[PDB]
Amino acid sequence: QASVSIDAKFKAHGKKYLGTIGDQYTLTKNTKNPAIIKADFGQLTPENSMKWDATEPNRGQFTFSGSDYLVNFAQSNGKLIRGHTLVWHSQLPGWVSSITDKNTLISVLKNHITTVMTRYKGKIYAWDVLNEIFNEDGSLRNSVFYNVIGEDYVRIAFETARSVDPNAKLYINDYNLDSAGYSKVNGMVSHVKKWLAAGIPIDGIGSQTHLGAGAGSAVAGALNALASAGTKEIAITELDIAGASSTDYVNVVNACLNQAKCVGITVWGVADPDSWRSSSSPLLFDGNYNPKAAYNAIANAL
Ligand SMILES: O[C@@H]1[C@@H](O)[C@H](O[C@@H]2CO[C@@H](O[C@@H]3CO[C@@H](O)[C@H](O)[C@H]3O)[C@H](O)[C@H]2O)OC[C@H]1O
Repeated sequence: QASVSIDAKFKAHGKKYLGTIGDQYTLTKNTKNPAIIKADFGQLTPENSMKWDATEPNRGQFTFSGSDYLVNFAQSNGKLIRGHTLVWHSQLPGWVSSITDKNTLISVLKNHITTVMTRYKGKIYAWDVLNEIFNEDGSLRNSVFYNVIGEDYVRIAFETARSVDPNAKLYINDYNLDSAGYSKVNGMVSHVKKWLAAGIPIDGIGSQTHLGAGAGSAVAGALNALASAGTKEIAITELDIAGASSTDYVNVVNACLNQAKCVGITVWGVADPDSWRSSSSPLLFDGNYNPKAAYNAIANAL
């Protein structure tokens, strides 16, 4: 645990949180990891336990052991929770992707959303209802949901989420929304504008922000461009930067800090060894679970 909590300093600027991720393994693999989460971060996103493959492995048969643990740990330690993720083409069981009947897929989609959200009703700050539904050019990704149901799946997912838990902020999450003018950014903005005008309950846009070295400075503009979609809020949901330079990290923190709609930042992991991009040392804590330079840089910028 770093003596200075970046979550605390971020919150002092009016932001809701500066969080990270977790699940049973990383929360128990050693003493430093859970200790860092409790001391320096104010929000948690389950790294894998709430995804479709881990929650409904067989049609109508749910497995909530992992998700229960993450939710319980967060709730037991005053950490906000971002549910992740309800509808996604990746980490999706074969039984779902093989469905070809529209009404059958809609029923399945609604039952999944309903069961997962009802189990944690009122405990979730934000749900990534839809994840990565756009192609790089801004068009809609041809996942089984898009192919079988069509564009109406967007409305169905959000409306169902809204009715099941009206207390949760409903998000559409995606990666590569990292610089203004990028095709995917333009596609995210125009579609959301349309969906909001049609009455679809989309509360926020989540920008994963998985960056390469030097890409930090373009994030501010990307967030400004996303703010034009018209959602109530936006958030950096899965931050990690190859090389973890202070310049990059401070640039990203300031990007959110200086944009009114940005409610928080979630770093995709605590320490480098546990990163899904470990070879690039993209996180705030090192192999010894000690604060890296970027962590201190972030603290001193706040
Ligand atoms: O068997 C499981 C592994 O296959 C799985 O690997 C994870 C893959 O997802 C990563 O989280 C995503 C990163 O990219 C984004 O676009 C998604 O929205 C995130 O959810 C995660 O970090 C990897 O660990 O997880 C481990 C096993 O459960």
